[PDB]
Amino acid sequence: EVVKLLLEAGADVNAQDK
Amino acid sequence: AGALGPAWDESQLRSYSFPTRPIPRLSQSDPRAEELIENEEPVVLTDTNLVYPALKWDLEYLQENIGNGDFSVYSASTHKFLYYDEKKMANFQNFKPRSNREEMKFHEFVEKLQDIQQRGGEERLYLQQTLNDTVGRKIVMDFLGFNWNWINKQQGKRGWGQLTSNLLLIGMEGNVTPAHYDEQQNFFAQIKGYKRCILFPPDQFECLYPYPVHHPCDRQSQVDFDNPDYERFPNFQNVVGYETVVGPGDVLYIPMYWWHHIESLLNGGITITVNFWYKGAPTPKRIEYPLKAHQKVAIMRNIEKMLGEALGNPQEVGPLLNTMIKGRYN
Ligand SMILES: C[C@@H](CC(=O)O)C(=O)C(=O)O
Ligand SMILES: [Zn+2]
Repeated sequence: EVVKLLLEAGADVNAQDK
Repeated sequence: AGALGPAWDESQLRSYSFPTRPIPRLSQSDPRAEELIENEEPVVLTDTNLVYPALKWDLEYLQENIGNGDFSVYSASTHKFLYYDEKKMANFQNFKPRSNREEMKFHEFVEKLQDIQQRGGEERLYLQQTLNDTVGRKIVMDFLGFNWNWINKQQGKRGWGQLTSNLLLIGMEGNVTPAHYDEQQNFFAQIKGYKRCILFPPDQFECLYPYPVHHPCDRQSQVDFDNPDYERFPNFQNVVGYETVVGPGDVLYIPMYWWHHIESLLNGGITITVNFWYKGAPTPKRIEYPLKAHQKVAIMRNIEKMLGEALGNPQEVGPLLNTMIKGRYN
């Protein structure tokens, strides 16, 4: 559980959220 | 073609302190191109026809047809349009952004563009707006005419997630987006003008010194490429880039986590680009060691996120990390 928790990728990009 | 001369020349490129080697330019039918994408390495594809209907786009066509929605237009007194997350500015109130976002109609963008050209002003503009439902009829038809057959099969072959966004980018000659990495896969489709793209693989994290995760400039490099502070960022002296210049019709695969520095060529006129952002494939069932660089980047990000949460304040992340390592791991 912990190893996959740390490996989990986000999805942030250079586009401002509202 | 047609012996129209050199599309561009090296005089139009900015000067930097590091060496580079070229990104391959290949046909999408070339098996080496498929090899590079499958292995998440950058490649310029010359003949995808990905945005073929958009190659007729200029400011006139767009103003006439792109509708009357709001477009985010960034303004700066410098050529560097450093991205920052407005939502994280609370964590770093000593951070004064050098570019400002202004919503406006497309014709207002062209007009403001026009004024600056007339007055010889130094101000700079960079329109960066996600495409959405509000676009006019003819832009919808162009969008439908993109090569979805080709890019959909790429998305399926690579196990990627959904297309999240198409970012429309219209910039002035000389504009620069400083080095950063994105957490999504990107097909970077050049439409008008020429952009110089300098990429760095994920394993050069140590040389590019991103801001803290909770800083507004998360994922962007702290190094001023125009005047690198080698005492703060010594390993920037070891950085080596992959470089290319994309023009109308080219598509650059920018793999997820890869750093990229993008600049519109000096004296090249305006540039137009549309990118294709896809969520990456999920973390695999079985983990293979040693881990890849990008897996370590993901780990480092999550460590910073979790500590900011557990400590109840992002300002305490740094001090705790230093306490961990000083005289223990260094
Ligand atoms: C904002 C942009 C580059 C540019 O200024 O064209 C980028 O990083 C991207 O499309 O992911
Ligand atoms: Zn980017």
